[PDB]
Amino acid sequence: EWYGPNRPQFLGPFSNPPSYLKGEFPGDYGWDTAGLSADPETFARYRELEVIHARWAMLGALGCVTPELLQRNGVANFGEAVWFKAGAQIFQEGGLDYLGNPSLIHAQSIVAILLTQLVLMGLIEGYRVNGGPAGEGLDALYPGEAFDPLGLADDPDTFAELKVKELKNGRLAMVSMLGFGVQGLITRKGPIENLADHLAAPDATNFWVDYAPKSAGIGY
Amino acid sequence: LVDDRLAGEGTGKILGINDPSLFWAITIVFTIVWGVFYVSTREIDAASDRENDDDFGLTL
Amino acid sequence: MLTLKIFVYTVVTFFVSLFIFGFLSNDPGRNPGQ
Amino acid sequence: VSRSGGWLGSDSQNINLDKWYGPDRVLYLPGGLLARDEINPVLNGTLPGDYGYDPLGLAKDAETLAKYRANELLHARWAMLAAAGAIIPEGLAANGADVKGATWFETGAAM
Amino acid sequence: SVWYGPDRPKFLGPFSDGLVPAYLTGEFPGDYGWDTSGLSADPETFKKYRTIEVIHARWAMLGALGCIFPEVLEKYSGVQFGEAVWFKAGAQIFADGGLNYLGNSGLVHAQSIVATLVVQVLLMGAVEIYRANGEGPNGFGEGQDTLYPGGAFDPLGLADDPDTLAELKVKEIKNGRLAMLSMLGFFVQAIVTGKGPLDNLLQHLEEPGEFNFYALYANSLA
Amino acid sequence: VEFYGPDRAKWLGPFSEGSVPSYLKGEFPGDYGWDTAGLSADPETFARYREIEVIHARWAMLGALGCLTPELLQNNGAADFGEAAVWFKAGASIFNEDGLNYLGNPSLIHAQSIVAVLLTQLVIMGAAEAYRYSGEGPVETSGDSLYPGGFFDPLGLADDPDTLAELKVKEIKNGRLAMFSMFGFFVQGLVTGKSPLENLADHLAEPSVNNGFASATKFLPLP
Amino acid sequence: TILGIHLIVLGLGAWLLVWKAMYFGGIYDTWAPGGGDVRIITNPTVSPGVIFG
Ligand code: CHL
Ligand code: CLA
Ligand SMILES: CCCCCCCCCCCCCCCCCC(=O)OC[C@H](CO[C@@H]1O[C@H](CO)[C@H](O)[C@H](O)[C@H]1O)OC(=O)CCCCCCCCCCCCCCCCC
Ligand SMILES: CC1=C[C@H](O)CC(C)(C)[C@H]1/C=C/C(C)=C/C=C/C(C)=C/C=C/C=C(C)/C=C/C=C(C)/C=C/C1=C(C)C[C@H](O)CC1(C)C
Ligand SMILES: CC/C=C/C/C=C\C/C=C\CCCCCCCC(=O)O
Repeated sequence: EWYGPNRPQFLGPFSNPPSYLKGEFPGDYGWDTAGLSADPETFARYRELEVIHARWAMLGALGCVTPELLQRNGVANFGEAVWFKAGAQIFQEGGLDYLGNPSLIHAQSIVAILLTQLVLMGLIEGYRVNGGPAGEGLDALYPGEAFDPLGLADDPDTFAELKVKELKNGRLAMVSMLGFGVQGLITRKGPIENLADHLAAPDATNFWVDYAPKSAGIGY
Repeated sequence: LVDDRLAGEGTGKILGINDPSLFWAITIVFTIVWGVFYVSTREIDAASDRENDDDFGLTL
Repeated sequence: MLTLKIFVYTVVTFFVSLFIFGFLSNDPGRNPGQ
Repeated sequence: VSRSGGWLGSDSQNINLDKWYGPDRVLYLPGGLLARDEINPVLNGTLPGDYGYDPLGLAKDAETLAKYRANELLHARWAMLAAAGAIIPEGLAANGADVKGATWFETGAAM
Repeated sequence: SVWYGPDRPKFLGPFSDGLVPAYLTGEFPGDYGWDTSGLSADPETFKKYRTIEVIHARWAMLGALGCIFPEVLEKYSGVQFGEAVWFKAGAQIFADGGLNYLGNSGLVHAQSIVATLVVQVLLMGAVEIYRANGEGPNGFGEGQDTLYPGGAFDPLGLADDPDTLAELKVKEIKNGRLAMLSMLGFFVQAIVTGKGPLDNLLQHLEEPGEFNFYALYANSLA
Repeated sequence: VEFYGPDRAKWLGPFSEGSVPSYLKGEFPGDYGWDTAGLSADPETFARYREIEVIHARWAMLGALGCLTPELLQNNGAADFGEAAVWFKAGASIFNEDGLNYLGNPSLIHAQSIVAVLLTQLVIMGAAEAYRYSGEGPVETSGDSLYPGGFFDPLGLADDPDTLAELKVKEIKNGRLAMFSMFGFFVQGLVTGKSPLENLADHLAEPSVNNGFASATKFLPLP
Repeated sequence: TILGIHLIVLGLGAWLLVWKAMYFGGIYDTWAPGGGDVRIITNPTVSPGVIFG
């Protein structure tokens, strides 16, 4: 499974994969209904984009869910725990302190953060797309070596299984992040607060009843 | 007051500009002369029978 | 009085720009040396 | 394919080993103040960090040099660890953290 | 030359060797090797995208100059427009005096929005039909390049040398890309700040450390 | 006027000769030779785009008719809907105290719960669209997936090839107009915040005053 | 290259002068309220209009 002509498809028993989706890459459920990947070059570029987006989305989902959970449980105190309000802490009087204590980061400037991020991220992305200290001729998407310290993907079959698992987790993370963004836009509250409100009264607290009738002619 | 005057001496203006018309005059004339020079600076260099490489110029 | 100031500014900037862009136009190469 | 590369784009490594090894390595005195003939013959630019500095002539032969190199390496590594662990907790506690016995010469009496 | 061939500058500096595609060989102006999304693999789509990009560049250059000109002419001159801000200058057609060019009640004095729209539709449709078809009225402009016509569109003859033409193509495309980015900036600044492009610049120059996006508007955007 | 071959009507009239792409040879219905962005230079992408366009066209016909019908019925007195006559106010109807009563009679549908409606719609249309994507179902159909015929052609007006091609052209040309009109419906509802027929009546009251430019200053940014 | 190196050195010297008036006790200010005295400069004028004036 997961490869070849006998892998699960994106619709179930109603299977009709295109001609260019032979089942050679991870997460190939045969879903191209727009022909966007008919060109092999565009297919490769889209594959790289999807994998990078998946990894970034996993990191972002974890980073958007962790501090709010910590603050709601009472374990730690932050200037702003909500994910879409965490950037405005740099404008507060006390600056930005990691986990609340003033002896961890104590960042005070936004220009310095911007310039340092520009330099560092530009250098590391140039390393990623060209090769640098960690390698010169490794793979574009799965380099390994220094980025696989404890060898977990060495058997070719285990490597493919882990590729599939990573892609599926990243896709779930992307959907969750889009949900985070739209949920914050509509409700103006954090994901954990929305989950708690829904779990309190599932019938009363939802999207349809709460906001849908006020989605035309009335405010939210 | 009895009469009128510019009343700008001993003030400390940038280049003595109290009206935008002076700035416009300066900029327009400078740009015209610069453009005339910029069109011809390629022909002027070629009169030395040499290319403007890193070794160009009067050197000793 | 403002018209006189504008006219004088125009004349002065014209002559100074002529001076600058003439001395920038490969002046060291205009000598009889071989 | 390689396991190492430059930090500043393509063709950026440019490793110059002829500055720390061999007869042209940098010494502990500039060329004007000391000729290369005054260097102890045992120090021939083979071990790393060989600046040719041995005023007391304590390197009689190769065995003594190797033993002293082993001692120096052990002491150096312990020194890095000690310096880091003696400077960092005190700064952490002085900046607002809750650390007991932050100063290195007083942490023993804490417990 | 410097801007053509395999030795041309690239968009990532020294890190750009491993990102340049095999079809961006350095044959057209503005080639920096940026096709990470692979949207120009097909040569036909590449050609259409090049035409779209050049047309957008020219339109954006004109738009940037025309968006910044009447606001500069109001604060630093004696001209009195009905409205100098670019995103508020369309409402002048509904004013009592109509739309007066340069603030003069006898220069254009346009009063009806429907007539202006009809005339614009006629003229722009005619010229864009001529451009798209590649041949104007009575066979005018036949055999000329559809993107770089020349001839009647080059009265001064500044592009009569192929090398000068290539250099000027590079200059035009770079200025156009800069103008496109500046117009995106104009749009977003108009949405967020609500003031003219020149007011933002002058307010920033009043105190650069105090009047920025981060110091004023960043915290109110979430 | 011909609609197939090199002499067909095109998207710029007599001036389309220099703008028709090479790959648009006039082989499919609704071919006016309009491809300026080169989005259909790949045959597979072209076929998928054609399928998407046809499905969008049919959905647009249904949407336009269903948006126009209940408002006309309410205005002519054939039914009572209250504030649900307007096309973008059916979610008010589902959350009504009496529920979604079809045609105003509380004995036709009388839907109360929104979750049930969503679940049944999801199940039914999942089955339908999965069957459509698979290309083979429990019904009698031709080889074509876009134009199945057979079970979906009871009256049988798609027998003669010439009439079938002409009907394909008619379908695509009505669908494109329906799509344009539905886009107009969306934009008008967002801007004016009124009914399409109310907008038509207001425009007819004063065509030189009540037009789209009378609300051009609505979304003006403020300092 | 040599010119750039010495420019960097001179800029470091100017910044060294700046640090004295801010953190290392300040500099004598003859316009200080209540007579001249060694003040500390906390809000320097970095306005482009003031510097260009
Ligand atoms: C001879 C003149 C002639 C002209 C000028 C056109 C022109 C056009 N035809 Mg064609 N046709 C012509 C003859 C014929 N057509 C057709 C058959 C068709 C069909 C079947 C179709 C077209 C379509 C179109 C449009 C395609 C391009 C477009 O949408 O972007 C050009 C437009 C723009 C870039 C801007 C428009 C200018 C306007 C003044 C803008 C005003 C801006 C706002 C006031 C401000 C906006 C506010 C801000 C916030 C956004 C275009 C309007 C297609 C279509 O798009 O229909 C809707 C279509 O499907 N034509 C036939 C029958 C054989 C013709 C016979 O001679
Ligand atoms: C002003 C700039 C200057 C420059 C560009 C040079 C340049 C040179 N020196 Mg000279 N030199 C200078 C001043 C300078 N020197 C001074 C002030 C002294 C007196 C100590 C010397 C004494 C000297 C010796 C003894 C030798 C050279 C030699 C050389 C060469 C470098 C090799 C080397 O090992 O030197 C390194 C020399 C050092 C003094 C050690 C480094 C000390 C660090 C850099 C000082 C940190 C201080 C800081 C930068 C300055 C702050 C004060 C400032 C504001 C004034 C090179 C040609 C060598 C040569 O000729 O070989 C044949 C050599 O033998 N120089
Ligand atoms: C700085 C770039 C230099 C480029 C190369 C120049 C080459 C030489 C060109 C010719 C120069 C001489 C003729 C200049 C005539 C025009 C100027 C004039 O008359 O202004 C006369 C005007 C007077 O402006 C008056 O202002 C009043 C209010 O203040 C009123 O408004 C009056 O009406 C108005 O006339 O002054 C200026 O424009 C100010 C000029 C300031 C110049 C600052 C230069 C900074 C950079 C250089 C620093 C070193 C300068 C030398 C210092 C040591 C000298 C020993
Ligand atoms: C398949 C197919 C096929 C056919 O053919 C066609 C079609 C249909 C089109 C297709 C589809 C597609 C899709 C579905 C897509 C999607 C996407 C997404 C959703 C993404 C996201 C994505 C997402 C993402 C990345 C995300 C990210 C995130 C992040 C970084 C974050 C960050 C952060 C954090 C930590 C925290 C803080 O406090 C804040 C911040 C700073 C903010
Ligand atoms: C208020 C909106 C008004 C819009 C104007 C209405 C209709 C214009 C119709 C067609 C535009 C034709 C433009 C000229 C094309 C032919 C040019 C030629 O060859 O002469």
